Amino acid sequence: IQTQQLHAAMADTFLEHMCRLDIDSAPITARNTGIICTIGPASRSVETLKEMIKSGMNVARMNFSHGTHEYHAETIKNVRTATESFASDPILYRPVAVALDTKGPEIRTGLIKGSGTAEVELKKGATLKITLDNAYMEKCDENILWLDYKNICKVVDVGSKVYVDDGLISLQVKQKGPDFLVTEVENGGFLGSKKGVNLPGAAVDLPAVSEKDIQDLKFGVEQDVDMVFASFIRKAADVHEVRKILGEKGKNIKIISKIENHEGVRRFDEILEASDGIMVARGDLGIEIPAEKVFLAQKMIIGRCNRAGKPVICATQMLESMIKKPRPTRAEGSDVANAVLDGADCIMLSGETAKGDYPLEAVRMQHLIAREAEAAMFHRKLFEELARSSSHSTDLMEAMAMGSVEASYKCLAAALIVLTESGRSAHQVARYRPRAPIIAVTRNHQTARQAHLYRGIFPVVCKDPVQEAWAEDVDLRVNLAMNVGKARGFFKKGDVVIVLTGWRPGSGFTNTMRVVPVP
Amino acid sequence: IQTQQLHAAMADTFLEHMCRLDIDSAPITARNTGIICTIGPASRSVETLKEMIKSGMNVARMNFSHGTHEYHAETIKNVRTATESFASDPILYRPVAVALDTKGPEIRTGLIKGSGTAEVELKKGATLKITLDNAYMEKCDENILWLDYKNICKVVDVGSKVYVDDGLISLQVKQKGPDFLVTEVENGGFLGSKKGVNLPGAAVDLPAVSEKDIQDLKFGVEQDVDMVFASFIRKAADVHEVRKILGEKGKNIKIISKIENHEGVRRFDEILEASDGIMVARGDLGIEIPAEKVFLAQKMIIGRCNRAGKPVICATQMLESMIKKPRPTRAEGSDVANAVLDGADCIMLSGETAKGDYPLEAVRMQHLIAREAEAAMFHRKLFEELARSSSHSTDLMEAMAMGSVEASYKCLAAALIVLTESGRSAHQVARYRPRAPIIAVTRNHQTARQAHLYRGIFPVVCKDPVQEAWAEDVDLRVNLAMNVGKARGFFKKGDVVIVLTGWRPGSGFTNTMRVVPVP
Amino acid sequence: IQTQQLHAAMADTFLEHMCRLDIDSAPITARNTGIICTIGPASRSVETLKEMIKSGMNVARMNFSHGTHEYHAETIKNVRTATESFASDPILYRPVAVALDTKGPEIRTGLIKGSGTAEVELKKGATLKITLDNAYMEKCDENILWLDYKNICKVVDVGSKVYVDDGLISLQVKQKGPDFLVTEVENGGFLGSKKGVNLPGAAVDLPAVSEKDIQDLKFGVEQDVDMVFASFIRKAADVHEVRKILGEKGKNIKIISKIENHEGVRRFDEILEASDGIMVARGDLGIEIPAEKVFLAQKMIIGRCNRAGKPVICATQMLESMIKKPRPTRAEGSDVANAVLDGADCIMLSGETAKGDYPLEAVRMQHLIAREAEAAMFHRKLFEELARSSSHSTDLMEAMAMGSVEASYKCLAAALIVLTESGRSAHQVARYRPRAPIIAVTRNHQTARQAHLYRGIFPVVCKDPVQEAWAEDVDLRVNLAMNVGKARGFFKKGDVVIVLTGWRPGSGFTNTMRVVPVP
Ligand SMILES: Nc1ncnc2c1ncn2[C@@H]1O[C@H](COP(=O)(O)OP(=O)(O)OP(=O)(O)O)[C@@H](O)[C@H]1O
Ligand SMILES: Nc1ncnc2c1ncn2[C@@H]1O[C@H](COP(=O)(O)OP(=O)(O)OP(=O)(O)O)[C@@H](O)[C@H]1O
Ligand SMILES: O=C([O-])C(=O)[O-]
Ligand SMILES: O=C([O-])C(=O)[O-]
Ligand SMILES: O=C([O-])C(=O)[O-]
Ligand SMILES: [Mg+2]
Ligand SMILES: [Mg+2]
Ligand SMILES: [Mg+2]
Ligand SMILES: [Mg+2]
Ligand SMILES: [Mg+2]
Ligand code: NA
Ligand code: NA
Ligand code: NA
Repeated sequence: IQTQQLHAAMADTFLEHMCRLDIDSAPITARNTGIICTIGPASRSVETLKEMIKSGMNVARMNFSHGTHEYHAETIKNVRTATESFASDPILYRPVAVALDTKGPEIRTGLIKGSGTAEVELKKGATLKITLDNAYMEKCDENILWLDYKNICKVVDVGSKVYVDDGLISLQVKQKGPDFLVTEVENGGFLGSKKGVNLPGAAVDLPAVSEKDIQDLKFGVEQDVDMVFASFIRKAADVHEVRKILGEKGKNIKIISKIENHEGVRRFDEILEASDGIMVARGDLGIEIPAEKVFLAQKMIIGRCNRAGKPVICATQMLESMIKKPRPTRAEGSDVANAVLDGADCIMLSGETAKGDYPLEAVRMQHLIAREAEAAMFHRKLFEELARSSSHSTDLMEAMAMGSVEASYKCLAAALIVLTESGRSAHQVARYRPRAPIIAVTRNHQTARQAHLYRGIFPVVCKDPVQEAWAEDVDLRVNLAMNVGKARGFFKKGDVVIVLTGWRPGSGFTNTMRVVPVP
Repeated sequence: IQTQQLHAAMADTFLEHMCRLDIDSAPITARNTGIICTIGPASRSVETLKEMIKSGMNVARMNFSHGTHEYHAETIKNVRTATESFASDPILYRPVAVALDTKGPEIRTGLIKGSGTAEVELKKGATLKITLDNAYMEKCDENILWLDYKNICKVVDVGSKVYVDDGLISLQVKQKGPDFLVTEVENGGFLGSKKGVNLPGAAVDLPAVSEKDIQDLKFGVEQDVDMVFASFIRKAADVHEVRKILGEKGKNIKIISKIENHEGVRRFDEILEASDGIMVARGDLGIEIPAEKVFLAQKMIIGRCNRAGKPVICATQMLESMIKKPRPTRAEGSDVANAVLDGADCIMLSGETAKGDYPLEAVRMQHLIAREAEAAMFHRKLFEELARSSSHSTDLMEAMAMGSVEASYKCLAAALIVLTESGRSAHQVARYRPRAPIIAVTRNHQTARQAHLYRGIFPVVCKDPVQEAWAEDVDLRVNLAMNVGKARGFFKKGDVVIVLTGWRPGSGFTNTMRVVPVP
Repeated sequence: IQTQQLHAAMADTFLEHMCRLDIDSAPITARNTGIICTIGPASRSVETLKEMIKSGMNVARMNFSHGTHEYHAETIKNVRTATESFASDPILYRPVAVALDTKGPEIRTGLIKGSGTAEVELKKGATLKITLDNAYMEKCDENILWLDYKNICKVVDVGSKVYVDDGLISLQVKQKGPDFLVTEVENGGFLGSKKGVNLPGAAVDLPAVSEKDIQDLKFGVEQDVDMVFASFIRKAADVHEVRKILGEKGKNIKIISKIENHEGVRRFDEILEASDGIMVARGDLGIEIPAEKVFLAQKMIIGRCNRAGKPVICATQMLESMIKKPRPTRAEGSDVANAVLDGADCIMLSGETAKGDYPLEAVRMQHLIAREAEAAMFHRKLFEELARSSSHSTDLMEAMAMGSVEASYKCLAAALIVLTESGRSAHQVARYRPRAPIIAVTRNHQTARQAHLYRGIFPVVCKDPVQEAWAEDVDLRVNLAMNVGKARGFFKKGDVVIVLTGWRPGSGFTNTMRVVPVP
C-alpha cells in the first residue's frame, strides 16, 4: 500500500486518478495548505494562542469589523507573545503572520422607532418606502426605512432587489426617486434597527476605503502587520486606493483583495493584476450573488490565481457547524478538501475560532483534511497545465522553479530547500506546486511570516549573523533547514532533497539547484 | 455571454476549464441529477408531498430504521397519492420512484420519552446510562439510554467511546455492568429517537441479513418498491443474500448497496460488481472511518460507478444547515455542487426533508445547485475519459450511445429522445454523460420510475396503446417526447434533437439514430 | 491473433503507439488512400490500363506539360475503355477518375530531336547553349537547348544557375546575350523532352492562366474530366481565374491546386480556401525551395487540409527507383508510409507509370504500403484532434459523421455505408477518418469518380432505376453495398456495419445512422 496517493498519482486520466483514491494510503506529516484563523474572545488568550499555534495556526486574522485599536492591539500583542514562546527553540520555532481584515464599505439602516432595540414586522407583498431623508434617520418603521447610503437611487434600478439583514429580508424596487425607493416586500420578517443592506448586482459608488478604513490601515502599518485583507474590492482602482493609504511606509505589506460581490467577480481580472493576492469572501458573496453560483466563482478565482501565481484564500463557513460541535458535517469536510483540491493556497476559519466552543478542534480538523486533500491532488496533470499556462514567459527563476519541482517529483524528494530573503524564489516554486514541502530559510522575518500565504511554503528564520564565506553561510542555512525537517519529521537522514541557492551573494535568485542527501 | 458554461466547455485544459466558469453563464431548464428525498414526519403529508414533487423530488426514501411498517405503508400511499394527482395530464406527470432503506447490521437506540420524534438535550460532562433492560426501550431520556445490542458489554471496555447519531454524541465508557454502561457525555447535544450507535474498532458480528431485514424486504415487495437501499453492505455475499431474500417475486427491484464502513470501502470492487448500484452513505461512513477520509472514499466510489456505468448516490448532511435554517451554508452549496462535479447520479436529503423545518426549500436548493454544477462539467474531457475506460468493450448499444452523445455534443442538440422498454438503451446513453437531457419514452412503469437513478434521464410514460404498425408506434412515442420537451421548456420548434429508436420491433436496442428538428 | 495494429490503437501516448507497431499485425483488405497514376507513353495501352486498375489505380493524370491535345484525348479514350471493360459485373466495376494536369506559369524546354520520348546524356563540365531559336525548338540535344521563355535572358545573370527537370540538372550561366545563354553542365544526366526549368529566385512574370492554359482548360471540359490539377498556383486569384475559365459548364470540376513554389506555400491559406483541394507537388517545389524544407511544407500543408476537411495529395518521386527497379528503396517505402500517416487523402505516381519500366509494380507497391500505413495511424488521438479543430462548427451532417465514426470505432464495424448523390455526406465522414471503409453508394457517376479524392471512400454506382418506395430504394442501395463489400471481401456474414442514410428523400444529408449486421 503506497503512501500519499502515489498510486493515483500514476493515473493517466482524471477519472483513473479518482478511481484510485485510497483511504488506506497515508499522507505525509507536512501539511502545505495555510490555515488562517480569525482570533477573538474564544482564541485571544496567550495559552489558547499557544494551542492554536500548536494546532496548526499559521495566520492570525484581525477582523477590523468590530473592536477598538486598543482591543486589536491587545490581540496582536498576545499573538506575538504566544509566537515567541517557542523562539527559544530556533528549530521548533514557527513564524505566525498577522493579518488585518478591513471593516470595509457599508450600508446600514436606521433606528426602529427611535429605539436600538425595537422591531417591526415586514409582511410579504407589502409596500415599503426607502428614504434618504435623515429626518427619518431614527423614525424607521413598517412603512419607512432610512439608510446610510446617500447615493443609492443612483446605483439601483427598478426591478432590482434590496436585501436587508444578511439577505434575511428581500425587497423589490418598484419606484425610484432622487431621494427614495418604493419597494415591495418579497421576503418578509422582523425588522430591527441598523441592519445591513446589500445591493445585489449594483455598481456601488461607495469609496474604496471608509474613513474608518483609512484609520485602521494606518494603524495596521503602525502595528506592523504582514498583510491586509481588503473588504469589498470592486475594481483595480479600489486596490490602488488601498495601496495609496498604506503608502511607502507599508509598501511591503501584502494586500489581499476580498471578492464579495458581482462587480468584484466581473472585474476580477483587473483586480487580480492590481492585487497581491485574493480572498474568496464566500459570506457576502453568497449574499450578494445566488448561493448556488458561489462555487463557480470560487473555482474561477482559484484557477485564475493559480494561473497567475498569486496567493488565494478560501474563506467562510468551511467548518461552520463546528462553532457548536467537536466534529463537522460531511459537507464541511467535503468543502475543505475541494477547496484544497481546487488550488487554494490557504483556507480560513472565522466564527469557528473567533467565538465558537471548539477553536482548536476546528484547526486540527482543517489540518487533517488539508493533508489528505494535498496527497489527493493530481500533480502530474496540474504541473503540466500550469506550465502551459505560463509558457509565454521565459523567466529564469521560473525555469529554476519548474526544473526543481519536476526533479522533486522524479526522485520524490522529501523536501525542497530554498534560501531566499525576499521570498520570490520560494514563491516561484510553490506556484509550480511540488508535492513535497518547501522549506524556505530566510533572515527576513517578515518574509518568513508572509510565506504562509503560499502553498507548501515552510518558513524558517535564520537568527544567525552572516559568515565571511558565502559558501559557508549558504551551507549553514541549508543545514538549518536540514535540522528542521528532521525535527519536524518531514524526512530523515538518507532522504533525498532538492536544494536551491544563489550561486554568489549577489545572485539575484536561486540559480543553483541540487539533489542532496539528508545527513 | 454564452450559456451552459459552453465557453469553459471549449477549454483545452482543466485549469482553463475552471478559469472560464462564469456566474453570468445561465444553465438550462433541465436538471440531470436525481433528487432523492427521505420521507418522514415533516414530509409525509399529501399536500406537502405534492409540493416536493413540484419542487423536484424524484425518489421517495423510506428508512426502515425509523417508524413501522404501517407508518411506512401510510407514507407510501401518500407519495403515490401525491404522484398520481398529476397522472391526469400525460405531459406534467412526474414518475416518482419508491425506495426502501434497510436496517441491516446496525445498533439502534430506544425511544425518547415514548416518542419517535422527541429529543432531549445532553450536557457535556454529564453521566449517561446505557441500558439493555427492555423495560426502557421506550423510555429513553437524558439519564438513560436503551440500546438494541445486547452484547454491547462484551465488545466494549472502560474508556471505550460509543458514538450516537452519526457521531453527533460522544460517550466514553466509565463503567461496565452486566446489563449496562455508565457513560460520560463528552460533548453537548440533542439526543433523538432510534439513533445509530457506532463502536469504531469493535467486534460487532451482526448478520448481513437479520430476521427483521427479512420482514422489511418482504414488506417492500408487498409494497411494490422500486429499489432497496441496502444499509451496511460489507461483501458481495451480503448483496447476494439480499437478492436471495427478494427472490423471484422482487427480481426486478433494484439493489443499491450502501457503503458506510471500512469493509464496504475495502471490498468495494466486489460490492459494485454485484450491485445494481451504490450509495455513498456519509453519515455512518464518516463516523466509522476518519472524517477526513470521506471525500476520498466519496470520490473513489463515484469514479468507480461512473467507470462501471452503474448508478451512484451521494448522500447525507448535504444541506444539513437547512434542517433548521432556510438557507444552506457555503460549505453546503459547495458540497452539493462538488458531488455533481464528482459525477454522482443522484444526490440525497435526509433529516432535511424528513423532519426539518424547511423541506421544500432544501429541495429547490438542491435543484438549483444541480443545474449549475451540471453545466460546469467538463464534458469533452469526461466523455473522452469514459470512452477510454470502456475501451475493452465493443458493445453495440454502447456504440450507439457514444455516437449519440458525440453527435449531441457536436450539433449541440436540445436533448436525446430514447425509445426504451427495459430502459437499457437509455441507461447506456446516461453513462456517456451528455449535456443534453435524455428523454426516455417507455410504456413500462417501473422502468420509468427506476430511470431516475441514472443521470439525465427524464422518463416519459407512454399511455397510448400499441399501434399495429411499427412506424406509427415509434412515431407516436417520439411525438410524445417531442411534446413533453416542449411543454417542459426543454426545447422549442426549430431546436435540433437526437432520436434513438429500434429499426424494427424487437430490435433489441436502439440501433437507429437520427438527428431531428423540433416541430 | 494480431490484426490492424489494434494493439497500438490502444496506446495512451504517441510514443507507446509507436512502440507497439507490429510487423506481424496484418492489415485489412481495403486500401483507403487513393492512387493517382500519371498516364504516359509507358501506360497508354488499354491492355496496360486494365491491369493498373486491377492493380489499385483510382485516378489517371494527363499531364498537359507533355503531349498534344490529341495524344491526351486518345489516352482518355483508352482509359475509359479499359475501364468499362469491367462494366459487365457492377459488383467488381471500379470507377476511375480522369485528372487534367495543367501547364501553368512554367518554363519548358522543347523536343529532343523532334521526339519527346527521346533522351540525351549530358556530361559534367560540358557546355550547353540555351536558345530561343525556334528552329531548335524541336531539335534539342546535348549541344543545343531550346526554351519556352523569351525573356529568360533578362531574368538571369552570369554565374547564375539554370535548373532543368526538377533540379535534376544544374546549369551555370557562363555567358549570355539577347537571344541565348551559354552554360556549362554542372552535373551529368539524362536530359529529356519538354523538361522543366527552374530559375530559382528569379522574377518570372508568367501569367496565372496562359491562353494555352485556357485552351487546355476548355479542352478538358469537353473531355469531361473530373478534376484539375492546377499547376503553379501562387495565390487565390489564380484559382478564381482557373475557376473562371472552367466557367459554368465545369462548375462541378474539382479544382486541385498544386503548391510548387515559395509563394504558393506562403499564400497557402487563401489558396486552400479558394481551391477544392491541394497537391503537394514536391518535384517543382523541392527545387523551388531548399530541398531540406519540403517535409515542413508537406506536413504543414497536409495538416491544414485535414483540418479544413479538404482533400490533399502527396505527389512526386515517391517510388522514383521503380522506373528502372522492380523493388523501391528503403527511403521510398518510408516516404509513402509517412505520407499516409501524415494524412494524405491520395498518393501519386508520376514517371513510375507514365514512362517507367515497372508501372504495375509501382502501383501495387503503393497499394501495399498504404494499407499497412492506414492501420498504423493513431485513430484515437487523430479523431480527438480533428474534433478539436472542427469545434466551432455545429453542422448537422458533421455531427452525423462524427457520431457515426465514433460508433464505428467502438463496435469495430467492418465498414460504413453511405448513400449519397452529391457525395458530401460521404466526404463528411471521410474527413473524420474512420479506420473502416466507406462504401459510398450513389447514382452519380461523376460523384463516384471524384470520391477517390477523399480518403477511405469506396464508390459504388447504383445503376438501377429509382424505386417508387423510398424504403425499397434505400434498401436496395444498401443491399448493393453489402454485396459489393462482400465481393470485395470487406466483410462476411454477421459482420457489423454502420449505415448512413436520409430519412426522407431529398434530406439534404444523411440524418439516419444504423448499426447493422451483414447478411
Ligand atoms: N419515518 C421517520 N419517522 C421519524 N423520524 C424519522 C423518520 N425518517 C427519518 N427520521 C428522522 O430523521 C433523522 C435522519 O433521517 P435518516 O433517514 O437519514 O435517519 P438516520 O438515523 O440517519 O439513519 P441512516 O443512517 O439510516 O440514514 C433520523 O435520525 C430521525 O431522527
Ligand atoms: N504525355 C507524356 N508523354 C510522354 N512522356 C510523358 C508524358 N507525361 C509524362 N511523361 C514523362 O514523364 C516524366 C515525368 O512525368 P510528369 O508528369 O511528372 O512530368 P514533369 O516534367 O515532371 O512535370 P510535373 O512537374 O508537371 O510533374 C515527364 O517529365 C516526361 O518525360
Ligand atoms: O468578509 C468575509 O470574510 C466574507 O464575507 O466571507
Ligand atoms: O444511511 C445513510 O444514508 C447514511 O449513513 O448516510
Ligand atoms: O507537378 C508536380 O507534381 C511537381 O512539379 O512536383
Ligand atoms: Mg465580508
Ligand atoms: Mg441518515
Ligand atoms: Mg447510514
Ligand atoms: Mg509540377
Ligand atoms: Mg513530375
Ligand atoms: Na472584516
Ligand atoms: Na437505515
Ligand atoms: Na503540368
